[PDB]
Amino acid sequence: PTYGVGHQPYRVVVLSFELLHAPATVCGPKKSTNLVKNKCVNFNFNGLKGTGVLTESNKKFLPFQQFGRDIADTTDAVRDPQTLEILDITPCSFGGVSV
Amino acid sequence: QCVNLTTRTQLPPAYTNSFTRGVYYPDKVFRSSVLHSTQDLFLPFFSNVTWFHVIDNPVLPFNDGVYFASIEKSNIIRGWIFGTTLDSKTQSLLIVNNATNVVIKVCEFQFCNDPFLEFRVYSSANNCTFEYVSQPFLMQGNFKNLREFVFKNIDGYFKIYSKHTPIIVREPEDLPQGFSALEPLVDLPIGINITRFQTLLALHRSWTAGAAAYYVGYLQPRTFLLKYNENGTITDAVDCALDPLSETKCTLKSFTVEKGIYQTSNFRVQPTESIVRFPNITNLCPFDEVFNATRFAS
Amino acid sequence: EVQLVESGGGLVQPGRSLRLSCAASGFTFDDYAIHWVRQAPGKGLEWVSGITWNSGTIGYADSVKGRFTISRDNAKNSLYLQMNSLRAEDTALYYCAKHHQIAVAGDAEDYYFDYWGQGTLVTVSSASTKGPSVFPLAPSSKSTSGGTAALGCLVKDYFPEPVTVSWNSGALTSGVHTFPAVLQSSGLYSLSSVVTVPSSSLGTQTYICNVNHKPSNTKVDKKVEP
Amino acid sequence: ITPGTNTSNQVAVLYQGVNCTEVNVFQTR
Amino acid sequence: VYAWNRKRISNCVADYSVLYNLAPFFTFKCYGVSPTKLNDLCFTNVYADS
Ligand SMILES: *[C@@H]1O[C@H](CO)[C@@H](O)[C@H](O)[C@H]1NC(C)=O
Ligand SMILES: *[C@@H]1O[C@H](CO)[C@@H](O)[C@H](O)[C@H]1NC(C)=O
Ligand SMILES: *[C@@H]1O[C@H](CO)[C@@H](O)[C@H](O)[C@H]1NC(C)=O
Repeated sequence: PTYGVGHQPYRVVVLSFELLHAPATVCGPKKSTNLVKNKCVNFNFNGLKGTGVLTESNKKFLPFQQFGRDIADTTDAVRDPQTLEILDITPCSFGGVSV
Repeated sequence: QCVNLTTRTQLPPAYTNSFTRGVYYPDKVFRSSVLHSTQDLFLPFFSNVTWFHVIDNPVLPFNDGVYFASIEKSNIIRGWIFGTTLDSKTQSLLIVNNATNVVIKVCEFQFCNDPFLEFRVYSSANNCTFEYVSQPFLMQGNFKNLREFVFKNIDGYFKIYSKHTPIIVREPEDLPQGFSALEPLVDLPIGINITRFQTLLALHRSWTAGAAAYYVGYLQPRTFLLKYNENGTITDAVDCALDPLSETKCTLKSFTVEKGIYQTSNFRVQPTESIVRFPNITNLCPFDEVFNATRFAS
Repeated sequence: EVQLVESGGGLVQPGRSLRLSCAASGFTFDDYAIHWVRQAPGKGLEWVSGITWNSGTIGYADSVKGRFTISRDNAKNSLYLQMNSLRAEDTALYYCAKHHQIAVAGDAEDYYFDYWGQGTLVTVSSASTKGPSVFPLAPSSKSTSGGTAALGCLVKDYFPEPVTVSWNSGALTSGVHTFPAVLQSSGLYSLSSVVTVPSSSLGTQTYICNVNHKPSNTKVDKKVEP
Repeated sequence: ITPGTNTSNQVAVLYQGVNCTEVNVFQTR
Repeated sequence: VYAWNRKRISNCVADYSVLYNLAPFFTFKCYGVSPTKLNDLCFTNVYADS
């Protein structure tokens, strides 16, 4: 413990990043944005990146189920990943303008 | 070490007629009072499933998946063994279900010629690449215990299904009637390439084997018409491979089809030979005077 | 459960080198520290070196620095110890001891052994290895009680002592009094065993004394007859 | 041909363009 | 430096932000990647060589 700066113990560790045919392994810590439910805003519920109005309907899903779809080929209800809630994404306000 | 009790005369494989049972949720999507058609690896209805009575543990292949229906009054069947070679040469996988938890290890194990259940199933272990805790356990009197576990492997995922329901009637080792859905319990990012299957039976001799039976049923790609109720559960389904009434119900999705004639399929008699007809050989090339010549120069 | 089998060891000249191994089996060779500790015959033990769960040297003694180098191989699950410039004070039973704790990240350095092995006799001298001499001790016909007659072997003329005697295949754990060896003022030793040997009526052991000596590798399969 | 899933479950397959030799079996036009 | 450990990581969620919390005077030179875009790509197995 008297050597110069160029001879002190240096703990060196390198990291290797492989990419093979494997399932969805470690990728990013997380990403949250403090979800607020008051208006029509964008949402990202673990893959779904559509638009709509969060309403928190009174549906009764199953534990393994995470998404909800009626007969429209489009998601209309999602489960919050953090809190075990049952939401309902009704689409934003749209229509047609007549003069 | 490998052991073998006495009174083990003979038990040749048998076959049973599995009724409408073995439908699982193909996706994590909620559906209320609507029908849905999906193309996945399901179990055909009225198929021919093996009848291994647990009163012998052969190594059966794992082509696309198994059903593994079990009816017993104990906890003798509490493990499975997966792998392509079932030795220390390639990777392996086992799913042991302890009396208080479930463990899964992908160490490069080395199984003997007759695994049986402690950890006296493998001789030499190796490094694992994946492990999971499995806080709950996966696997009364007249009411026995019915359990079935569907196993698949699409790209790297296992996606184990399970459903336990007490059977109230007694039958000479036959699958019960009714309908039952397989709920997805755990998923595995393990990513192993398995091609064979092996079960794990407990002994508790201290012989007391009880009575059980595992029904291994291979899965085939079919198209089912599910019946999602208003609470997300499945009430019934259509195999779409039975009598043409089934295919009519598929192409006219309902369960109260009215009176009339409907076009459902299209027959097609399919080939049975690969005949190739070319003309005769003639005027062979002069390769008999260049490979069977007399003298060369240099 | 834990089987810390140790390989490598024998008679070597002072000033040479050898490689010791300890193949682990039963636990995971990625979360338990394994050390090396010698034990002179009837003169206590002595710690040599050790490695933590990862590849890390925890130090040496005050007499093995610069000559001994320990290495860990997590891929093959075996701990190795290199010995250079062996002297006369390096003759002891080098053991392969494990550690009880899992060696978590933030703790205090405190290593204590939990699983021990058998060790390999690493003798360092100028003598040479000698071949054993097994002899079929005659089970004399003195018959007073049931098992008063006894037969054994008369292994002698061997400098190293990694002696292991077998009877049929490495079995018959019944009463077998294997007497310790003794230096007969010439460096050699002498081994002998005594069995029950009940009334011989073609219903007894195969009369075989398998003696394995690593520095003098030779498979002796001579039988014993009255 | 199906009377409907309300009184019975029997059906009657009707192939089109087959002489009943390339598949009671009757031959209509 | 000749006998380096190689730790095999399994399925988890790696937070590449505590790496710059230790004592000062530490390098963070990457090769082919960047710390700002580190938590964007997906990797199967990461090996640490000490
Ligand atoms: C997620 O974290 C929130 C906040 O601590 C907690 O209330 C919630 O129960 C957690 N959910 C799960 C399933 O971990
Ligand atoms: C669905 O849940 C409701 C409310 O509990 C219940 O009245 C109804 O019978 C259930 N239907 C089924 C059996 O799916
Ligand atoms: C060469 O001659 C022999 C004997 O006639 C015959 O069997 C062989 O096929 C000939 N090879 C060639 C190159 O045609």
